[PDB]
Amino acid sequence: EDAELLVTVRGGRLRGIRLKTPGGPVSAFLGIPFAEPPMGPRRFLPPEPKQPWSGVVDATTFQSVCYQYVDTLYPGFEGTEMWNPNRELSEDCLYLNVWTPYPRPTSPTPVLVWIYGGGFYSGASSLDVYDGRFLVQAERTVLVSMNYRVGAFGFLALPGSREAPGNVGLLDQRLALQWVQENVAAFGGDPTSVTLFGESAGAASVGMHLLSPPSRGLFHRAVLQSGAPNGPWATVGMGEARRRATQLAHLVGCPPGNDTELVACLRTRPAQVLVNHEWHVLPQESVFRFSFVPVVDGDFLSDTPEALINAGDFHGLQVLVGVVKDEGSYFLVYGAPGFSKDNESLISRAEFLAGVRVGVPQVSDLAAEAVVLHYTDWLHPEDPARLREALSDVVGDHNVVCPVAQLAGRLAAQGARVYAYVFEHRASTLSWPLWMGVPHGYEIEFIFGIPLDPSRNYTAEEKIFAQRLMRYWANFARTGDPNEPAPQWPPYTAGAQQYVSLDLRPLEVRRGLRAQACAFWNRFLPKLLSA
Amino acid sequence: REDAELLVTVRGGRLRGIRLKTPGGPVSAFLGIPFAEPPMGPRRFLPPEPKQPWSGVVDATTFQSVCYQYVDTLYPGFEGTEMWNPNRELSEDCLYLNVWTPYPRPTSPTPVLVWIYGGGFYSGASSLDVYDGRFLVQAERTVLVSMNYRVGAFGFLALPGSREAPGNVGLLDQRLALQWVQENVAAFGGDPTSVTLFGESAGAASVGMHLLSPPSRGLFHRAVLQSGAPNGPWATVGMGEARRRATQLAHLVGCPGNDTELVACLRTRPAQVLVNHEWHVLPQESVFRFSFVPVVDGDFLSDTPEALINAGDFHGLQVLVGVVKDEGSYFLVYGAPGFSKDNESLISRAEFLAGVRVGVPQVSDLAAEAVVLHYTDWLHPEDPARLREALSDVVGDHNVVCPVAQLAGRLAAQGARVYAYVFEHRASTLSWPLWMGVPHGYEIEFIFGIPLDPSRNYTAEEKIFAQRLMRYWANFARTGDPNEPAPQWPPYTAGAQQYVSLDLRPLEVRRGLRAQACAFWNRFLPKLLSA
Ligand SMILES: *[C@@H]1O[C@H](CO[C@@H]2O[C@@H](C)[C@@H](O)[C@@H](O)[C@@H]2O)[C@@H](O[C@@H]2O[C@H](CO)[C@@H](O)[C@H](O)[C@H]2NC(C)=O)[C@H](O)[C@H]1NC(C)=O
Repeated sequence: EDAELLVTVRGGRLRGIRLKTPGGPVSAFLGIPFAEPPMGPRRFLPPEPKQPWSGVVDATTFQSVCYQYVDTLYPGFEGTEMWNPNRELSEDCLYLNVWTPYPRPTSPTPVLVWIYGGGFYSGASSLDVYDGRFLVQAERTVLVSMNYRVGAFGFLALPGSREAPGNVGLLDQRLALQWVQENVAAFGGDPTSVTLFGESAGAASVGMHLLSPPSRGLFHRAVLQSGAPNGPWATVGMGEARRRATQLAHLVGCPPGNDTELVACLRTRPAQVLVNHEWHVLPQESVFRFSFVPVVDGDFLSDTPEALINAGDFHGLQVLVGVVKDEGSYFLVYGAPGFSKDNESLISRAEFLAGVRVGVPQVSDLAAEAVVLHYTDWLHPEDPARLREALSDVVGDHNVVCPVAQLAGRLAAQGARVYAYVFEHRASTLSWPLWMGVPHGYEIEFIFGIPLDPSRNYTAEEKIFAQRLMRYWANFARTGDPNEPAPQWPPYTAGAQQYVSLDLRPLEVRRGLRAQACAFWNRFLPKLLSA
Repeated sequence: REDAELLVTVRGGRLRGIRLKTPGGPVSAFLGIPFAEPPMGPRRFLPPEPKQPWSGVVDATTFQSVCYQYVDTLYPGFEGTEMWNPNRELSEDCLYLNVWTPYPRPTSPTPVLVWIYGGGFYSGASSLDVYDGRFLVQAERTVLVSMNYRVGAFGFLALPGSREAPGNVGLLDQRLALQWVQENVAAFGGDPTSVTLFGESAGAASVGMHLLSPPSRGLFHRAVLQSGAPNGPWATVGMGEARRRATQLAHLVGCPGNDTELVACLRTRPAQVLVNHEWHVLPQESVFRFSFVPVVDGDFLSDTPEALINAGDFHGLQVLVGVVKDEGSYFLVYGAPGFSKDNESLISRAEFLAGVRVGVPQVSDLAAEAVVLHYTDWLHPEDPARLREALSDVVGDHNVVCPVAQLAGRLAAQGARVYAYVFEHRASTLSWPLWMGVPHGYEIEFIFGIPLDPSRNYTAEEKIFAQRLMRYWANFARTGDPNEPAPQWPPYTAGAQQYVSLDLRPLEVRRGLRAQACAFWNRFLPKLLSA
């Protein structure tokens, strides 16, 4: 019997599994229950702590994926399937996973906590590309990842109601963070050194924990990859959340008014029925918009993330933030006219103008005209390749780059130490077409050291690159500074705006996260919308 | 006795001119030909009356008086400003024109160039040394005409709808002079079926207004617009604002209700008293705005120049347009905070933001914020040299470059053959400081061949350059094409947007009259001002 794989946590005993890596073994504890199953009458409600159990929980395999929409845009295509659920769907999904070195550390080891993305409508801690074994072996951290409710189950909100308060998927994350505080030392992890990191909606979640005081005491640093809580997609107002929740009820045959009866009827529906109507509550056809996201109702978030990012004192915070080179390209094939992964997507000017309304939904004609002004090359107004690149820039700037740049500049100007990057390496194995460049999400496999898997086809240079990135991230987790005793990564400041490029070449320091474009999204466009 | 070449009979009667010496040979000049009854006393503010015939011989042997006008005192005794100030006595008795012709007079009908001076509709005179027609006539063997027209209140005070002060009478002075050319120029050897108007700044705006006014349009065949356009935001005024300014002027000088009585009171005021109060009627502190300018009242202009340009059919028309390299710089020392000819004018960010409101007067705060967004380099938001250059661009783009580009693009798209230039040579004799670059107005001396004056010190290279520009201009007047019957000058079109640089080097073809900036001024900002 291997005592290294036996752990007692507060709720009882666990049995883990020893895994192989090219660098040697790691200990894994997969599918640890951290909440009571949010089933039946507990659907839409805040999570409750898992009650203690007798016997030994088998923690040798991933647990179920929280109920979510499954992408069918390109069936069987690797570029989309790698994000789809790779376990059975269930509402009984509140489990988390712990990877540690083997044998288990006997000195407090720094902890990384991963929060997956997926637009708050999808995602799972069990995805191959989030496999924690390489990071834990190479950099000797403890890695934790949790499942949290997505879609209606995590973020349907009738604000003011007790039956569907909203943001319970964020409380799922919070409960997992409290679980880490109480139990991670039993695995050799150090609860006084917890670094959150996440990508896209996971990065937005990280930012929301930064801005919510009950979460702030549960971790010490933050990494936001390709996402930010002030993204135009990351939160919804109370009025629009109520309208969406009420339209969902109508689409699945539930009354009307009274929130108690509405939620009671929703609780009688099979989970898949709610999933099947999720996208139809959005106000218009769009890309980069999701139906059920965090709601600003004064509780988890006392104000908009934007407002909270402006009012906060962030002295004592270190954050690592960044984007990929081509944030918008992946999102365009989900509704922008004329786009497809299977051709060059050389759109016409008419398609470009239509795409602006799809990629910047729910703004006035005047605001759309302002976008067209800034993103048109008026010496080549109709060039298809430039139009393709421009609309990719519109979607990536508006949704990712400029929200990240605003967060970075405000935090730095208000006392945080900020490191910024742009990830510029296109994986040799990438299945998406060349015109998409370095698409959203394709730095994750390098951060997690997936190239080290000998059963994959990465190059020798890409494995060295992966090791470099794992070292940056773990250096930051350990000290708040990614650098080592080699060209240096300088902090990002509101004035100098310095960031580094991450690719196969040594670090290159550059200035400005799309400064001209982001001045339009962050400084001028808000004035236009309110006047 | 008499030189037959210097005696000419026109409708009013007989004239006697002078034989002018030029470096290349003799020229005949008829200076100070009366073309209207003097607009004195009861005739102030009224449309021009045609000159009544006379017996005997009128000596047209020297320039007549400058129309009463403000005299610039910003830099007393400074060549760069004094060269534009009156060089003859001021008088309301000023409606005279000038004819230069080859000596001896042409045997066969000769193309006519008609010059309209600028000066913002508040100043200017056909007698300025820089408008000396003798070198053009001798070098290129055309007939050159220039006229004086009323400026300031005497030319453009308007109480719209009134009989006493209808407005635009300064434009009718120009028109009457063009009718005089049609009826009389053949007696000097000129060809009334080949008349090319050219003008600079307000003179270019005037040329464009004649293009857009049917009664003027039949009086000429081509047009040259140098650094000005009738759709400039300074070049016309609405009926209500013209009335407000005229009423304000009257109130400031003691007058008085019935437009008849108020104009009667204004007529009793000494001319200098009106001039002394002219700048006080502007609604705010500004640069590049002038109190009394053409009014859009449905008569001379049946609609705004913009609407007429957009609705016009311009087949059969050839036009030559252009700008100098630094249109804005000269205007900034007349009120932009921090600007001076006598220092480097390296302004702060605060002075830049203040300067935007001075250079873009009477727009909403949102409009001003849009200007700030477009002209700020957000990687160098506070760099003095960049801010100085940016404000120059603001004032130049808004008032000159973008109105000219809109005119050129719309005329080219609607059937006209357009040629475009940017003038990029800074004269070796220029007295303005180096930071002003190639300022507004400083192509004129080269177009008129002033470097060929023996008493001036231009370089030999500048004389060759002057000769080449005279050749372009006269080629265009003769044929509608500046090219020689050799780098070629391609027509300007709305798509390719080709223009040539004019400097000491051979012609260089470029694309875009500040296309990215002018898309903001010409396409987006009007939408913002509406909504
Ligand atoms: C550059 O000069 C401007 C203009 O000031 C005038 O010209 C100067 C060269 C100098 O001779 C001054 O005495 C003149 O008044 C300066 O802007 C002016 O600054 C003064 C005093 O600070 C102020 O009273 C005026 O209102 C300012 N005028 C304007 C148009 O803003 C400017 O400070 C000089 N820049 C420097 C010093 O580099």
